[PDB]
Amino acid sequence: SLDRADILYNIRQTSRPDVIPTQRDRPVAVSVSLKFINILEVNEITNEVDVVFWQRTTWSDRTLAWNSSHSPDQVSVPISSLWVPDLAAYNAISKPEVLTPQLARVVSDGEVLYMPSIRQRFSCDVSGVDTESGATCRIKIGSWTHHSREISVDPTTENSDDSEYFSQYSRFEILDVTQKKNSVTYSCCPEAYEDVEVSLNFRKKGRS
Amino acid sequence: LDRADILYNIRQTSRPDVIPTQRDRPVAVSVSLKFINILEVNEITNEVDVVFWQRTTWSDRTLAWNSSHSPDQVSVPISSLWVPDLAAYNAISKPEVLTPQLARVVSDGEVLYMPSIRQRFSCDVSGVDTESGATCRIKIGSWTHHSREISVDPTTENSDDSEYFSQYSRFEILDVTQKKNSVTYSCCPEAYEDVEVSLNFRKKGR
Amino acid sequence: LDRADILYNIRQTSRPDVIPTQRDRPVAVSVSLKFINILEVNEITNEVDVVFWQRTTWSDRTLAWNSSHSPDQVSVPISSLWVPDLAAYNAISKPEVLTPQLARVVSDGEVLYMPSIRQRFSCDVSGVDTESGATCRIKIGSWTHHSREISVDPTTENSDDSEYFSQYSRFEILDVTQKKNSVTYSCCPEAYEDVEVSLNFRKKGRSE
Amino acid sequence: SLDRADILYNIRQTSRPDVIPTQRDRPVAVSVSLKFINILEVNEITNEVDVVFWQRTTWSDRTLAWNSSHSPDQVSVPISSLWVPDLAAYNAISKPEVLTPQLARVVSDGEVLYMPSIRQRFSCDVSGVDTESGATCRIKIGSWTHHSREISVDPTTENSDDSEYFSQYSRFEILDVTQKKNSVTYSCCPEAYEDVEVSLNFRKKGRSEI
Amino acid sequence: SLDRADILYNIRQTSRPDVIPTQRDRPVAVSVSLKFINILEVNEITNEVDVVFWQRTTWSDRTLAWNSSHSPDQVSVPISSLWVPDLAAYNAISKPEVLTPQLARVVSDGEVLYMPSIRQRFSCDVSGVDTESGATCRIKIGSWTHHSREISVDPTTENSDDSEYFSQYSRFEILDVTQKKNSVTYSCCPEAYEDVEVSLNFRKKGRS
Ligand SMILES: *[C@@H]1O[C@H](CO)[C@@H](O)[C@H](O)[C@H]1NC(C)=O
Ligand SMILES: *[C@@H]1O[C@H](CO)[C@@H](O)[C@H](O)[C@H]1NC(C)=O
Ligand SMILES: *[C@@H]1O[C@H](CO)[C@@H](O)[C@H](O)[C@H]1NC(C)=O
Ligand SMILES: CN/C(=N\[N+](=O)[O-])NC[C@@H]1CCOC1
Ligand SMILES: CN/C(=N\[N+](=O)[O-])NC[C@@H]1CCOC1
Ligand SMILES: CN/C(=N\[N+](=O)[O-])NC[C@@H]1CCOC1
Ligand SMILES: CN/C(=N\[N+](=O)[O-])NC[C@@H]1CCOC1
Ligand SMILES: CN/C(=N\[N+](=O)[O-])NC[C@@H]1CCOC1
Repeated sequence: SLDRADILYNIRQTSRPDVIPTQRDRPVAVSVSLKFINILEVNEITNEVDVVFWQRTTWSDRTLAWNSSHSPDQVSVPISSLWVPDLAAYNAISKPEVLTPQLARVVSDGEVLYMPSIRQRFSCDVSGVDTESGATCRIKIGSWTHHSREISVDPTTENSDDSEYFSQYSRFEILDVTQKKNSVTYSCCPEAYEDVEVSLNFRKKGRS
Repeated sequence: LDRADILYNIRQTSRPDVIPTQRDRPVAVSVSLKFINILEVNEITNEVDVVFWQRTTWSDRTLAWNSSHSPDQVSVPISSLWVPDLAAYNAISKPEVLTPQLARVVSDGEVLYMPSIRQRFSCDVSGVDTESGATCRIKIGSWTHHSREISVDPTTENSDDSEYFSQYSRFEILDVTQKKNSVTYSCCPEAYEDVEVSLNFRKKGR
Repeated sequence: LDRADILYNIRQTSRPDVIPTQRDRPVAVSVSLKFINILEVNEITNEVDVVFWQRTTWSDRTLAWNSSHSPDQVSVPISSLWVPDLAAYNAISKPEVLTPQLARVVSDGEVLYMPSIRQRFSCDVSGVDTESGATCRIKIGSWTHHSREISVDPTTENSDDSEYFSQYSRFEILDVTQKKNSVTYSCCPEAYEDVEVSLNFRKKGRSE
Repeated sequence: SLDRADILYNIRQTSRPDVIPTQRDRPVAVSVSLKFINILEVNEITNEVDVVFWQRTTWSDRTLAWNSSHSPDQVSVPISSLWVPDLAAYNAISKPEVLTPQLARVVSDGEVLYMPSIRQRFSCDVSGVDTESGATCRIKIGSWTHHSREISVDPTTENSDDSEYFSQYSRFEILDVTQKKNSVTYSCCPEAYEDVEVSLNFRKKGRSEI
Repeated sequence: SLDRADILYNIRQTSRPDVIPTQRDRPVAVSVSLKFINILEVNEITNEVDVVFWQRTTWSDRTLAWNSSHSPDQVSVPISSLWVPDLAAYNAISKPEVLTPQLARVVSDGEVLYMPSIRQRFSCDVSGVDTESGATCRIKIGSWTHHSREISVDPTTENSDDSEYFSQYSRFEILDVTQKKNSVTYSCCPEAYEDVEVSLNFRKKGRS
């Protein structure tokens, strides 16, 4: 009968926080999905928005796996004990303020789930925020230092309901969210960095 | 035993990253907010900036010692202890802990952590300037531990969350009610227990 | 013996996380604020932003060394020492410590810690612009140690008040009075000793 | 049979973050190049600008080298494991806010690439920002403590589009960027500190009108 | 023969960051000199200024010394590896924001040079800032915990241009800077703390 302590100790002994856990020469498949919680500050003049979102991050490290028939199937682990993908929002203009305890969930099969609530300010299109059509703010998120052969990022294919966890008390409302995959290259070099482009279509609530 | 020995033993047997479940039962965390001040309120953005003592209580029996011929209680830095990963679900700033980050550990293994916190929330501020006042609901629960691992309960002390509130604030508290809740997410089957603190307050005067 | 030996010995025998109670008696902490500046005052919100030296004095006999043929006093980083967990009960910001975080330790084990602090409080600012001025009450005591473990006493040596106060502030100090108190909470039986500092101040250069 | 694990372990064992990796007694050649991403806040009165830029930093540390015949030729490494040039913007008036994960890329030969996205406020000439000619804000960046014999700084010859990665959503636009080398000495002492002077010619966007 | 690595290793082994490096029982001679780079914000009413300056700090630690006939005569060292004087600006109302890499320069003889660029806000006389004569803002800087017998502070009097490194783009200009030695004592106690008093004579540009 394994206990939570044994599970953590095993993770510590095999997990290498600064070493990407590539199997063979294949990329690590990171799933990335934003659930928007609040839109706090919007500036149509500067084209800047301040947003709060849960950044659901999923990937696999099979070296962490254990046998969970007669033991817990999942444990909470501080991210300092784990390798974590070096995700960056490419159009952010502030560092991400992580609001929640920095713990990830590891499952007996080796799936890791890290989902911090983040508050961050972005440069994006705020034109039309006070119209019926609303504004569309595009947020690009991907690895900062790992190219397509080392990390691939994919939008999760979950749920669908956009305003599901969104504050009813915000001054804004969400019309639609669409998450699509992209791939930026830099003229310096031949490698491609995969990203997810989250399109946030929102507008001021108005009237009453 | 000397207080040094007690602390050394706590260090050596405490596991800050390991939830101290007895058997297969959840850890019973008691959570109670005592509001001290309301600093900033915005009826338009529905945001409040509040200061509150977050009284947090739970058991870790591995910490226990024999306190017949020794002190029954010590102050311990939380970095030496497992601490529940509580989050305010509708907070829009990180909690600014104002006070020394020490908890109190009793010889039986009861822990009491009560930081003074300043934090900004998204909640209903409509009616803050009326007789009825506004009702701001703050939900607080574990971020990563579900109902089988952590349960949160509003302390059986159902006394005044007032009585500690600044007389010098521009606002007044009408009522505070602390209730248990249990949220689930459509992705998954697990439930996260929370306490929902309903703060009914209003601006002082006309 | 030299300053290096003194520090090494302090490290070996000092226990920063162990309150140095002699017998079962409380540690007698002396607490005294010298106000240096009043920066910002708000009659509407009842908030003040102040800078003050928080003179803190206590005894830790475990620190003691000889000092016939060695220095009688050293500057020691507070991380090497037990330090009382003082908190201002009506503060609304964390104390911003402006000065190097060193205490002074004497060979007998007397400790003097005196950081310059900038901190914001919730207190009575009514009447700040009158002849009588406002009286802002600041309560400071241990956060986790009750009356049997820590006692706090005002050292009121003496009543000079404006002695170190900035001549360049827009406010002036009329009087400071430091008195002892003892708060209890209805949940629980323990009493927490505090010092209540009454700051009587007013805007300079009034009409009457 | 760990591979990237072995690489990192070996870097830890032989890397000295506090030791400048001079080959012989020659200076370390640090290449420094800004790509401007955003201009956030501009004040013609105070002569202050708030800018976001990628600071492409390149140098050689042969102590990091490994043999990559039967292993990966490149890894991402946290900068705390590496010596990193002590670059400062001389006319900055805020600390650099690093926005991106603090990882550098190390190649098996010991070439290092560190490229943080930085947000920082500067004191520079903002006069004329609202004219056709725009303002020219000069940002000076060099080692803080290493003189010309220990660190040399060279502007890369990217020589490309200036507005290439610049936000279309900024209120400002870039007219031209020119990166040139300089070399300042102080009256106290005989040593010279090499820097790069980045001249940002920008202006408020026109009209939107018709 | 010996290399930068050896030099640093030796510094680590023999340096004691928390131990003042007094030779015999004589004070450590700290030289302190401000070069003003910018004046960012001034408030005539509150008597507050926000300034940026290089704080050139010089002292001797002979325990650090090495050979250097067949090796480098100087190295850059992180200050966390060194003892550093606990200097404080006595009339500061913000903590010093250090803008530059926190490295000092150590010479083979044991001379240390630490020169951080600092941005800090002070309480000083801003009266007359908008006149031809300008204001004179006095900044006092000295040890916080080490008295005259342990640390002495002396102005480097390098007879130079004051506005040499000062921003041409500031709204203010410097008329004169004068650095003189002083010595504060407190009524509680007999010990004297040596300081340097930096007198910044400056004024708003233009408007005439
Ligand atoms: C510890 O406590 C138990 C429980 O009452 C008691 O029986 C035992 O004698 C104690 N042991 C000592 C003296 O440490
Ligand atoms: C300390 O100093 C006293 C001074 O007289 C001396 O008697 C003693 O032997 C010294 N050594 C100890 C025990 O600290
Ligand atoms: C430094 O080392 C060299 C070794 O070649 C020696 O000749 C020299 O005298 C040394 N310096 C001193 C003064 O010890
Ligand atoms: C709060 N939301 C949640 N799932 N969801 O929204 O789909 N799971 C809890 C996460 C488990 C690990 O970090 C938090
Ligand atoms: C964003 N630009 C990029 N390359 N470039 O511009 O030439 N690479 C990402 C960097 C690779 C190493 O650190 C981050
Ligand atoms: C100051 N308040 C106090 N009790 N109370 O408020 O009910 N006790 C100290 C707290 C309990 C242990 O951590 C801090
Ligand atoms: C800026 N001034 C400078 N020299 N000077 O002023 O004479 N050197 C850089 C310093 C070298 C040691 O720490 C920083
Ligand atoms: C500045 N004021 C002072 N005494 N006083 O004001 O009564 N002592 C310096 C202290 C020595 C230990 O920490 C600072």
